[PDB]
Amino acid sequence: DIQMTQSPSSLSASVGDRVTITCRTSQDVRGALAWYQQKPGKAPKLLIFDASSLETGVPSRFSGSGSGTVFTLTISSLQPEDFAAYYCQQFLDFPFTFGQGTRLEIKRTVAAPSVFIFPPSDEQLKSGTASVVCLLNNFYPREAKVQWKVDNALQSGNSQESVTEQDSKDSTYSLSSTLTLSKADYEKHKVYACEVTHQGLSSPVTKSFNRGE
Amino acid sequence: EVQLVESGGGLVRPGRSLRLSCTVSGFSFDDSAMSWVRQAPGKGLEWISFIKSKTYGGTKEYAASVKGRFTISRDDSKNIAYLQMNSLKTEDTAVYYCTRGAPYGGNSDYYYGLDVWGQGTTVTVSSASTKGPSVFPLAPSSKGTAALGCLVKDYFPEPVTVSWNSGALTSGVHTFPAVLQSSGLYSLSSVVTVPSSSLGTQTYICNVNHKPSNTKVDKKVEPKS
Amino acid sequence: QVQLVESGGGLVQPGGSLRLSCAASGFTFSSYAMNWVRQAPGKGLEWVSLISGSGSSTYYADSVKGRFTISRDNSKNTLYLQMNSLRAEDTAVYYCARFHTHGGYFDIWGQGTLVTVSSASTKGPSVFPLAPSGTAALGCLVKDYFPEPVTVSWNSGALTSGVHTFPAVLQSSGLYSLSSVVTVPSSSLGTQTYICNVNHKPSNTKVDKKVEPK
Amino acid sequence: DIALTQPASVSGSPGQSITISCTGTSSDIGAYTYGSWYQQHPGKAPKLMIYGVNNRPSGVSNRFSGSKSGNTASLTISGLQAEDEADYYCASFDFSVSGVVFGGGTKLTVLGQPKAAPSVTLFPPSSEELQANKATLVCLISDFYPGAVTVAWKADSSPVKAGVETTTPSKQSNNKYAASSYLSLTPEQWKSHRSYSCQVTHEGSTVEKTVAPTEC
Repeated sequence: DIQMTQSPSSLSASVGDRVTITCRTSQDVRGALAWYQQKPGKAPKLLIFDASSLETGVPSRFSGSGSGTVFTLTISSLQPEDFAAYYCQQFLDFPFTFGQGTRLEIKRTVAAPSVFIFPPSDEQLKSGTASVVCLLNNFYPREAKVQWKVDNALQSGNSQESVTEQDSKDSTYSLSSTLTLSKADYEKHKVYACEVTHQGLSSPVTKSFNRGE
Repeated sequence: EVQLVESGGGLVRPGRSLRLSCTVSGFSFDDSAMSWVRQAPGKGLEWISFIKSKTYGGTKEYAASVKGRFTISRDDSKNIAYLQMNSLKTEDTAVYYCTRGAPYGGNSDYYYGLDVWGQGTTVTVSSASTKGPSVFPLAPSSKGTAALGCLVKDYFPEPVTVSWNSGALTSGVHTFPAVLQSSGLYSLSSVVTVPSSSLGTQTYICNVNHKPSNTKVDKKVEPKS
Repeated sequence: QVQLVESGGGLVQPGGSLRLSCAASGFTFSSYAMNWVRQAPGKGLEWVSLISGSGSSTYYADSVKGRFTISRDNSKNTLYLQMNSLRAEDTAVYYCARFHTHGGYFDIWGQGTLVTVSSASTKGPSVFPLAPSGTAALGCLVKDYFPEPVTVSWNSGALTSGVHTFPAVLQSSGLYSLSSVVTVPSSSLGTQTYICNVNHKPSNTKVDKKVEPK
Repeated sequence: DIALTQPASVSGSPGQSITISCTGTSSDIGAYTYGSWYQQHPGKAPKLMIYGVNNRPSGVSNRFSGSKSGNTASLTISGLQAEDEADYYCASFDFSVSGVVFGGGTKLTVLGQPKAAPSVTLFPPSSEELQANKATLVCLISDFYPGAVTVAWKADSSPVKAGVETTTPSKQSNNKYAASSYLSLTPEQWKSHRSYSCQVTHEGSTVEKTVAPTEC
């Protein structure tokens, strides 16, 4: 079996930068790697069919290089249509495993997130499950820590996170944190708080709601 | 020209069986090797199975993750390929892609990649039946740009359509990705940014359309007293 | 390490056979294709023959298409090229080459064997000592050698430094000439072991000559 | 059909990258071609430099890069050293006809070398050769660069041309050129003149090594 390591997981670039992605294989594959490109929702296509050769339906701006362990994909002038997910696949012997996956995302000015706390709905109050909603609007970069605090005590293991794709207008990301509590759990709290930790924020932004206000 | 369309898929239950078909047009089936690739929703690409041509031994092989539960076969004179799954696990919900392996020269046993990819068909394994979305309002109580939101809980299967102002408000509308709750249903969040003066001027109307259950939920978002 | 060795060569009267055998170790001989590459003396490389892994897929070049036959023996783990009707033009170094699984490139090359065709007969080297007349040079001269190559080992092979092997000389008469020089200390001349060995493979002449100060 | 063409010779410098282009020609070339670049030191087995367009083999220096532009392929060597003195060949493998065709090769000559005067060794006719009745006067030229040094044999202080054979310059392993000159003389001729000399012209200079018929 051939283990495949993809570096780096996330690439930030603007138009015109030269981006290099490295696939590292423990075994010596020697010219049996293929680089695939996947737009976020569509089918993938084969970009580099050898470790270095080009297919017909591929622009000349994609270059490949490789030696045994280390294979590199190089984009010289990053046109905006190349922002996608890039995967590597080995072909020396079965199984033809796929790499972890590298993402390319627009680099924009570091914008701090706006944190909004939506308290449990009155309609869902009698439903049985109380939902607390934490909305992060206009965030950059992707990394962001959302923590739930009940009665000033941190909580974990009951949180769901949803991350939107890169905005096609502002080039920002939005984050949704959902905390699901039972009716008893919802009643048993006094104050519910969302703590946002991010690069843009000077300090951990605390959005609090009184459980009964 | 070179076209692969996969058919089958849909919702199935864990432990049962299902059978995906792949139809090809443009290139000869007999000497072209085929492969099956799987994408977990949100995870990376995973390689499932490989079938070789009839003239290269006709061997069938799989990744170790699905060996012993998956069988891939190819039918000549019909130009189609079968994939069979037995004892499906909860984890195996994914988009399945049918690919053609490209031999190094015109012909050879050794391949360099998978050139042509079908659109892929979706396979969801679950236990819940069709449950129409429950729409709950998240009203803007802040106080600027305020957030009005709809939370759709317990929907299945994906996806649902969220419209702001009956489709009017397409600016500032963020539709969060579907999240799989442990209860088996789906959860979606729709958020809209409105001016503070506009918060109390117009009426926030959210339309939730769920095709699987035929649910049209009209939620009137108002400030919470 | 993975090794390719070539055996079978020398002087062939035009029309001979000279079955060459390349023996290979370190890689599964069954699964890889094998090629033969011929280099004329002073000219470039060119391709002669290709054998696939399973056999029965034989591809020759244009110049030879009804003369050279190629057989791989996985049981004996080697591969043989047989020539028939070998013209005067096909005198060259023959290189054994391996094709990788993902074919196209010659992964490993053999050392090379020399195939010469000429009506001239093999003439054993005549070895004469050019005696040394702080460090001084003295050596051996081999005259009338045909064809190449001749191994000139000074000091029974122990000597490794200070030995310059002059390039072969193409004499006008049709024979060859070669020279080997050794740099030994001027004070060490009266005590050094200065004995040369000349091995001429084409005629199988293994001569041990002794050079002494004059 | 397929055929290759390579430049006659390329020259660079000991600190600069140079490119060598293999140009491929074919008629209606819809075929699959796999390209490789091979290195050949003088009188040694060729070694695989590049396969595909930019694949380097293990154990091979990362200074060699390759590119494919349309049909023409290119080898780029950066950080050129004196160790890269060799000939480079391009090989195209055609899967359909299943044949590999080589090119004419390029001589990668560097200029970063100094002009060194040759060392000339003259050897008197051997005693065994003297008994043999034919005298072979040996002249060896070692450690010269650039390699074009003419040899003149002088007998009795006058030029002699009969029986003189000169071997072409050969690249020694130590990054130098060497050559051999052999003068064939009759045994009576060897004991005819007072002294014969070798005059070597390497680059402008003239080195004279004398040996007389008074070897005794």
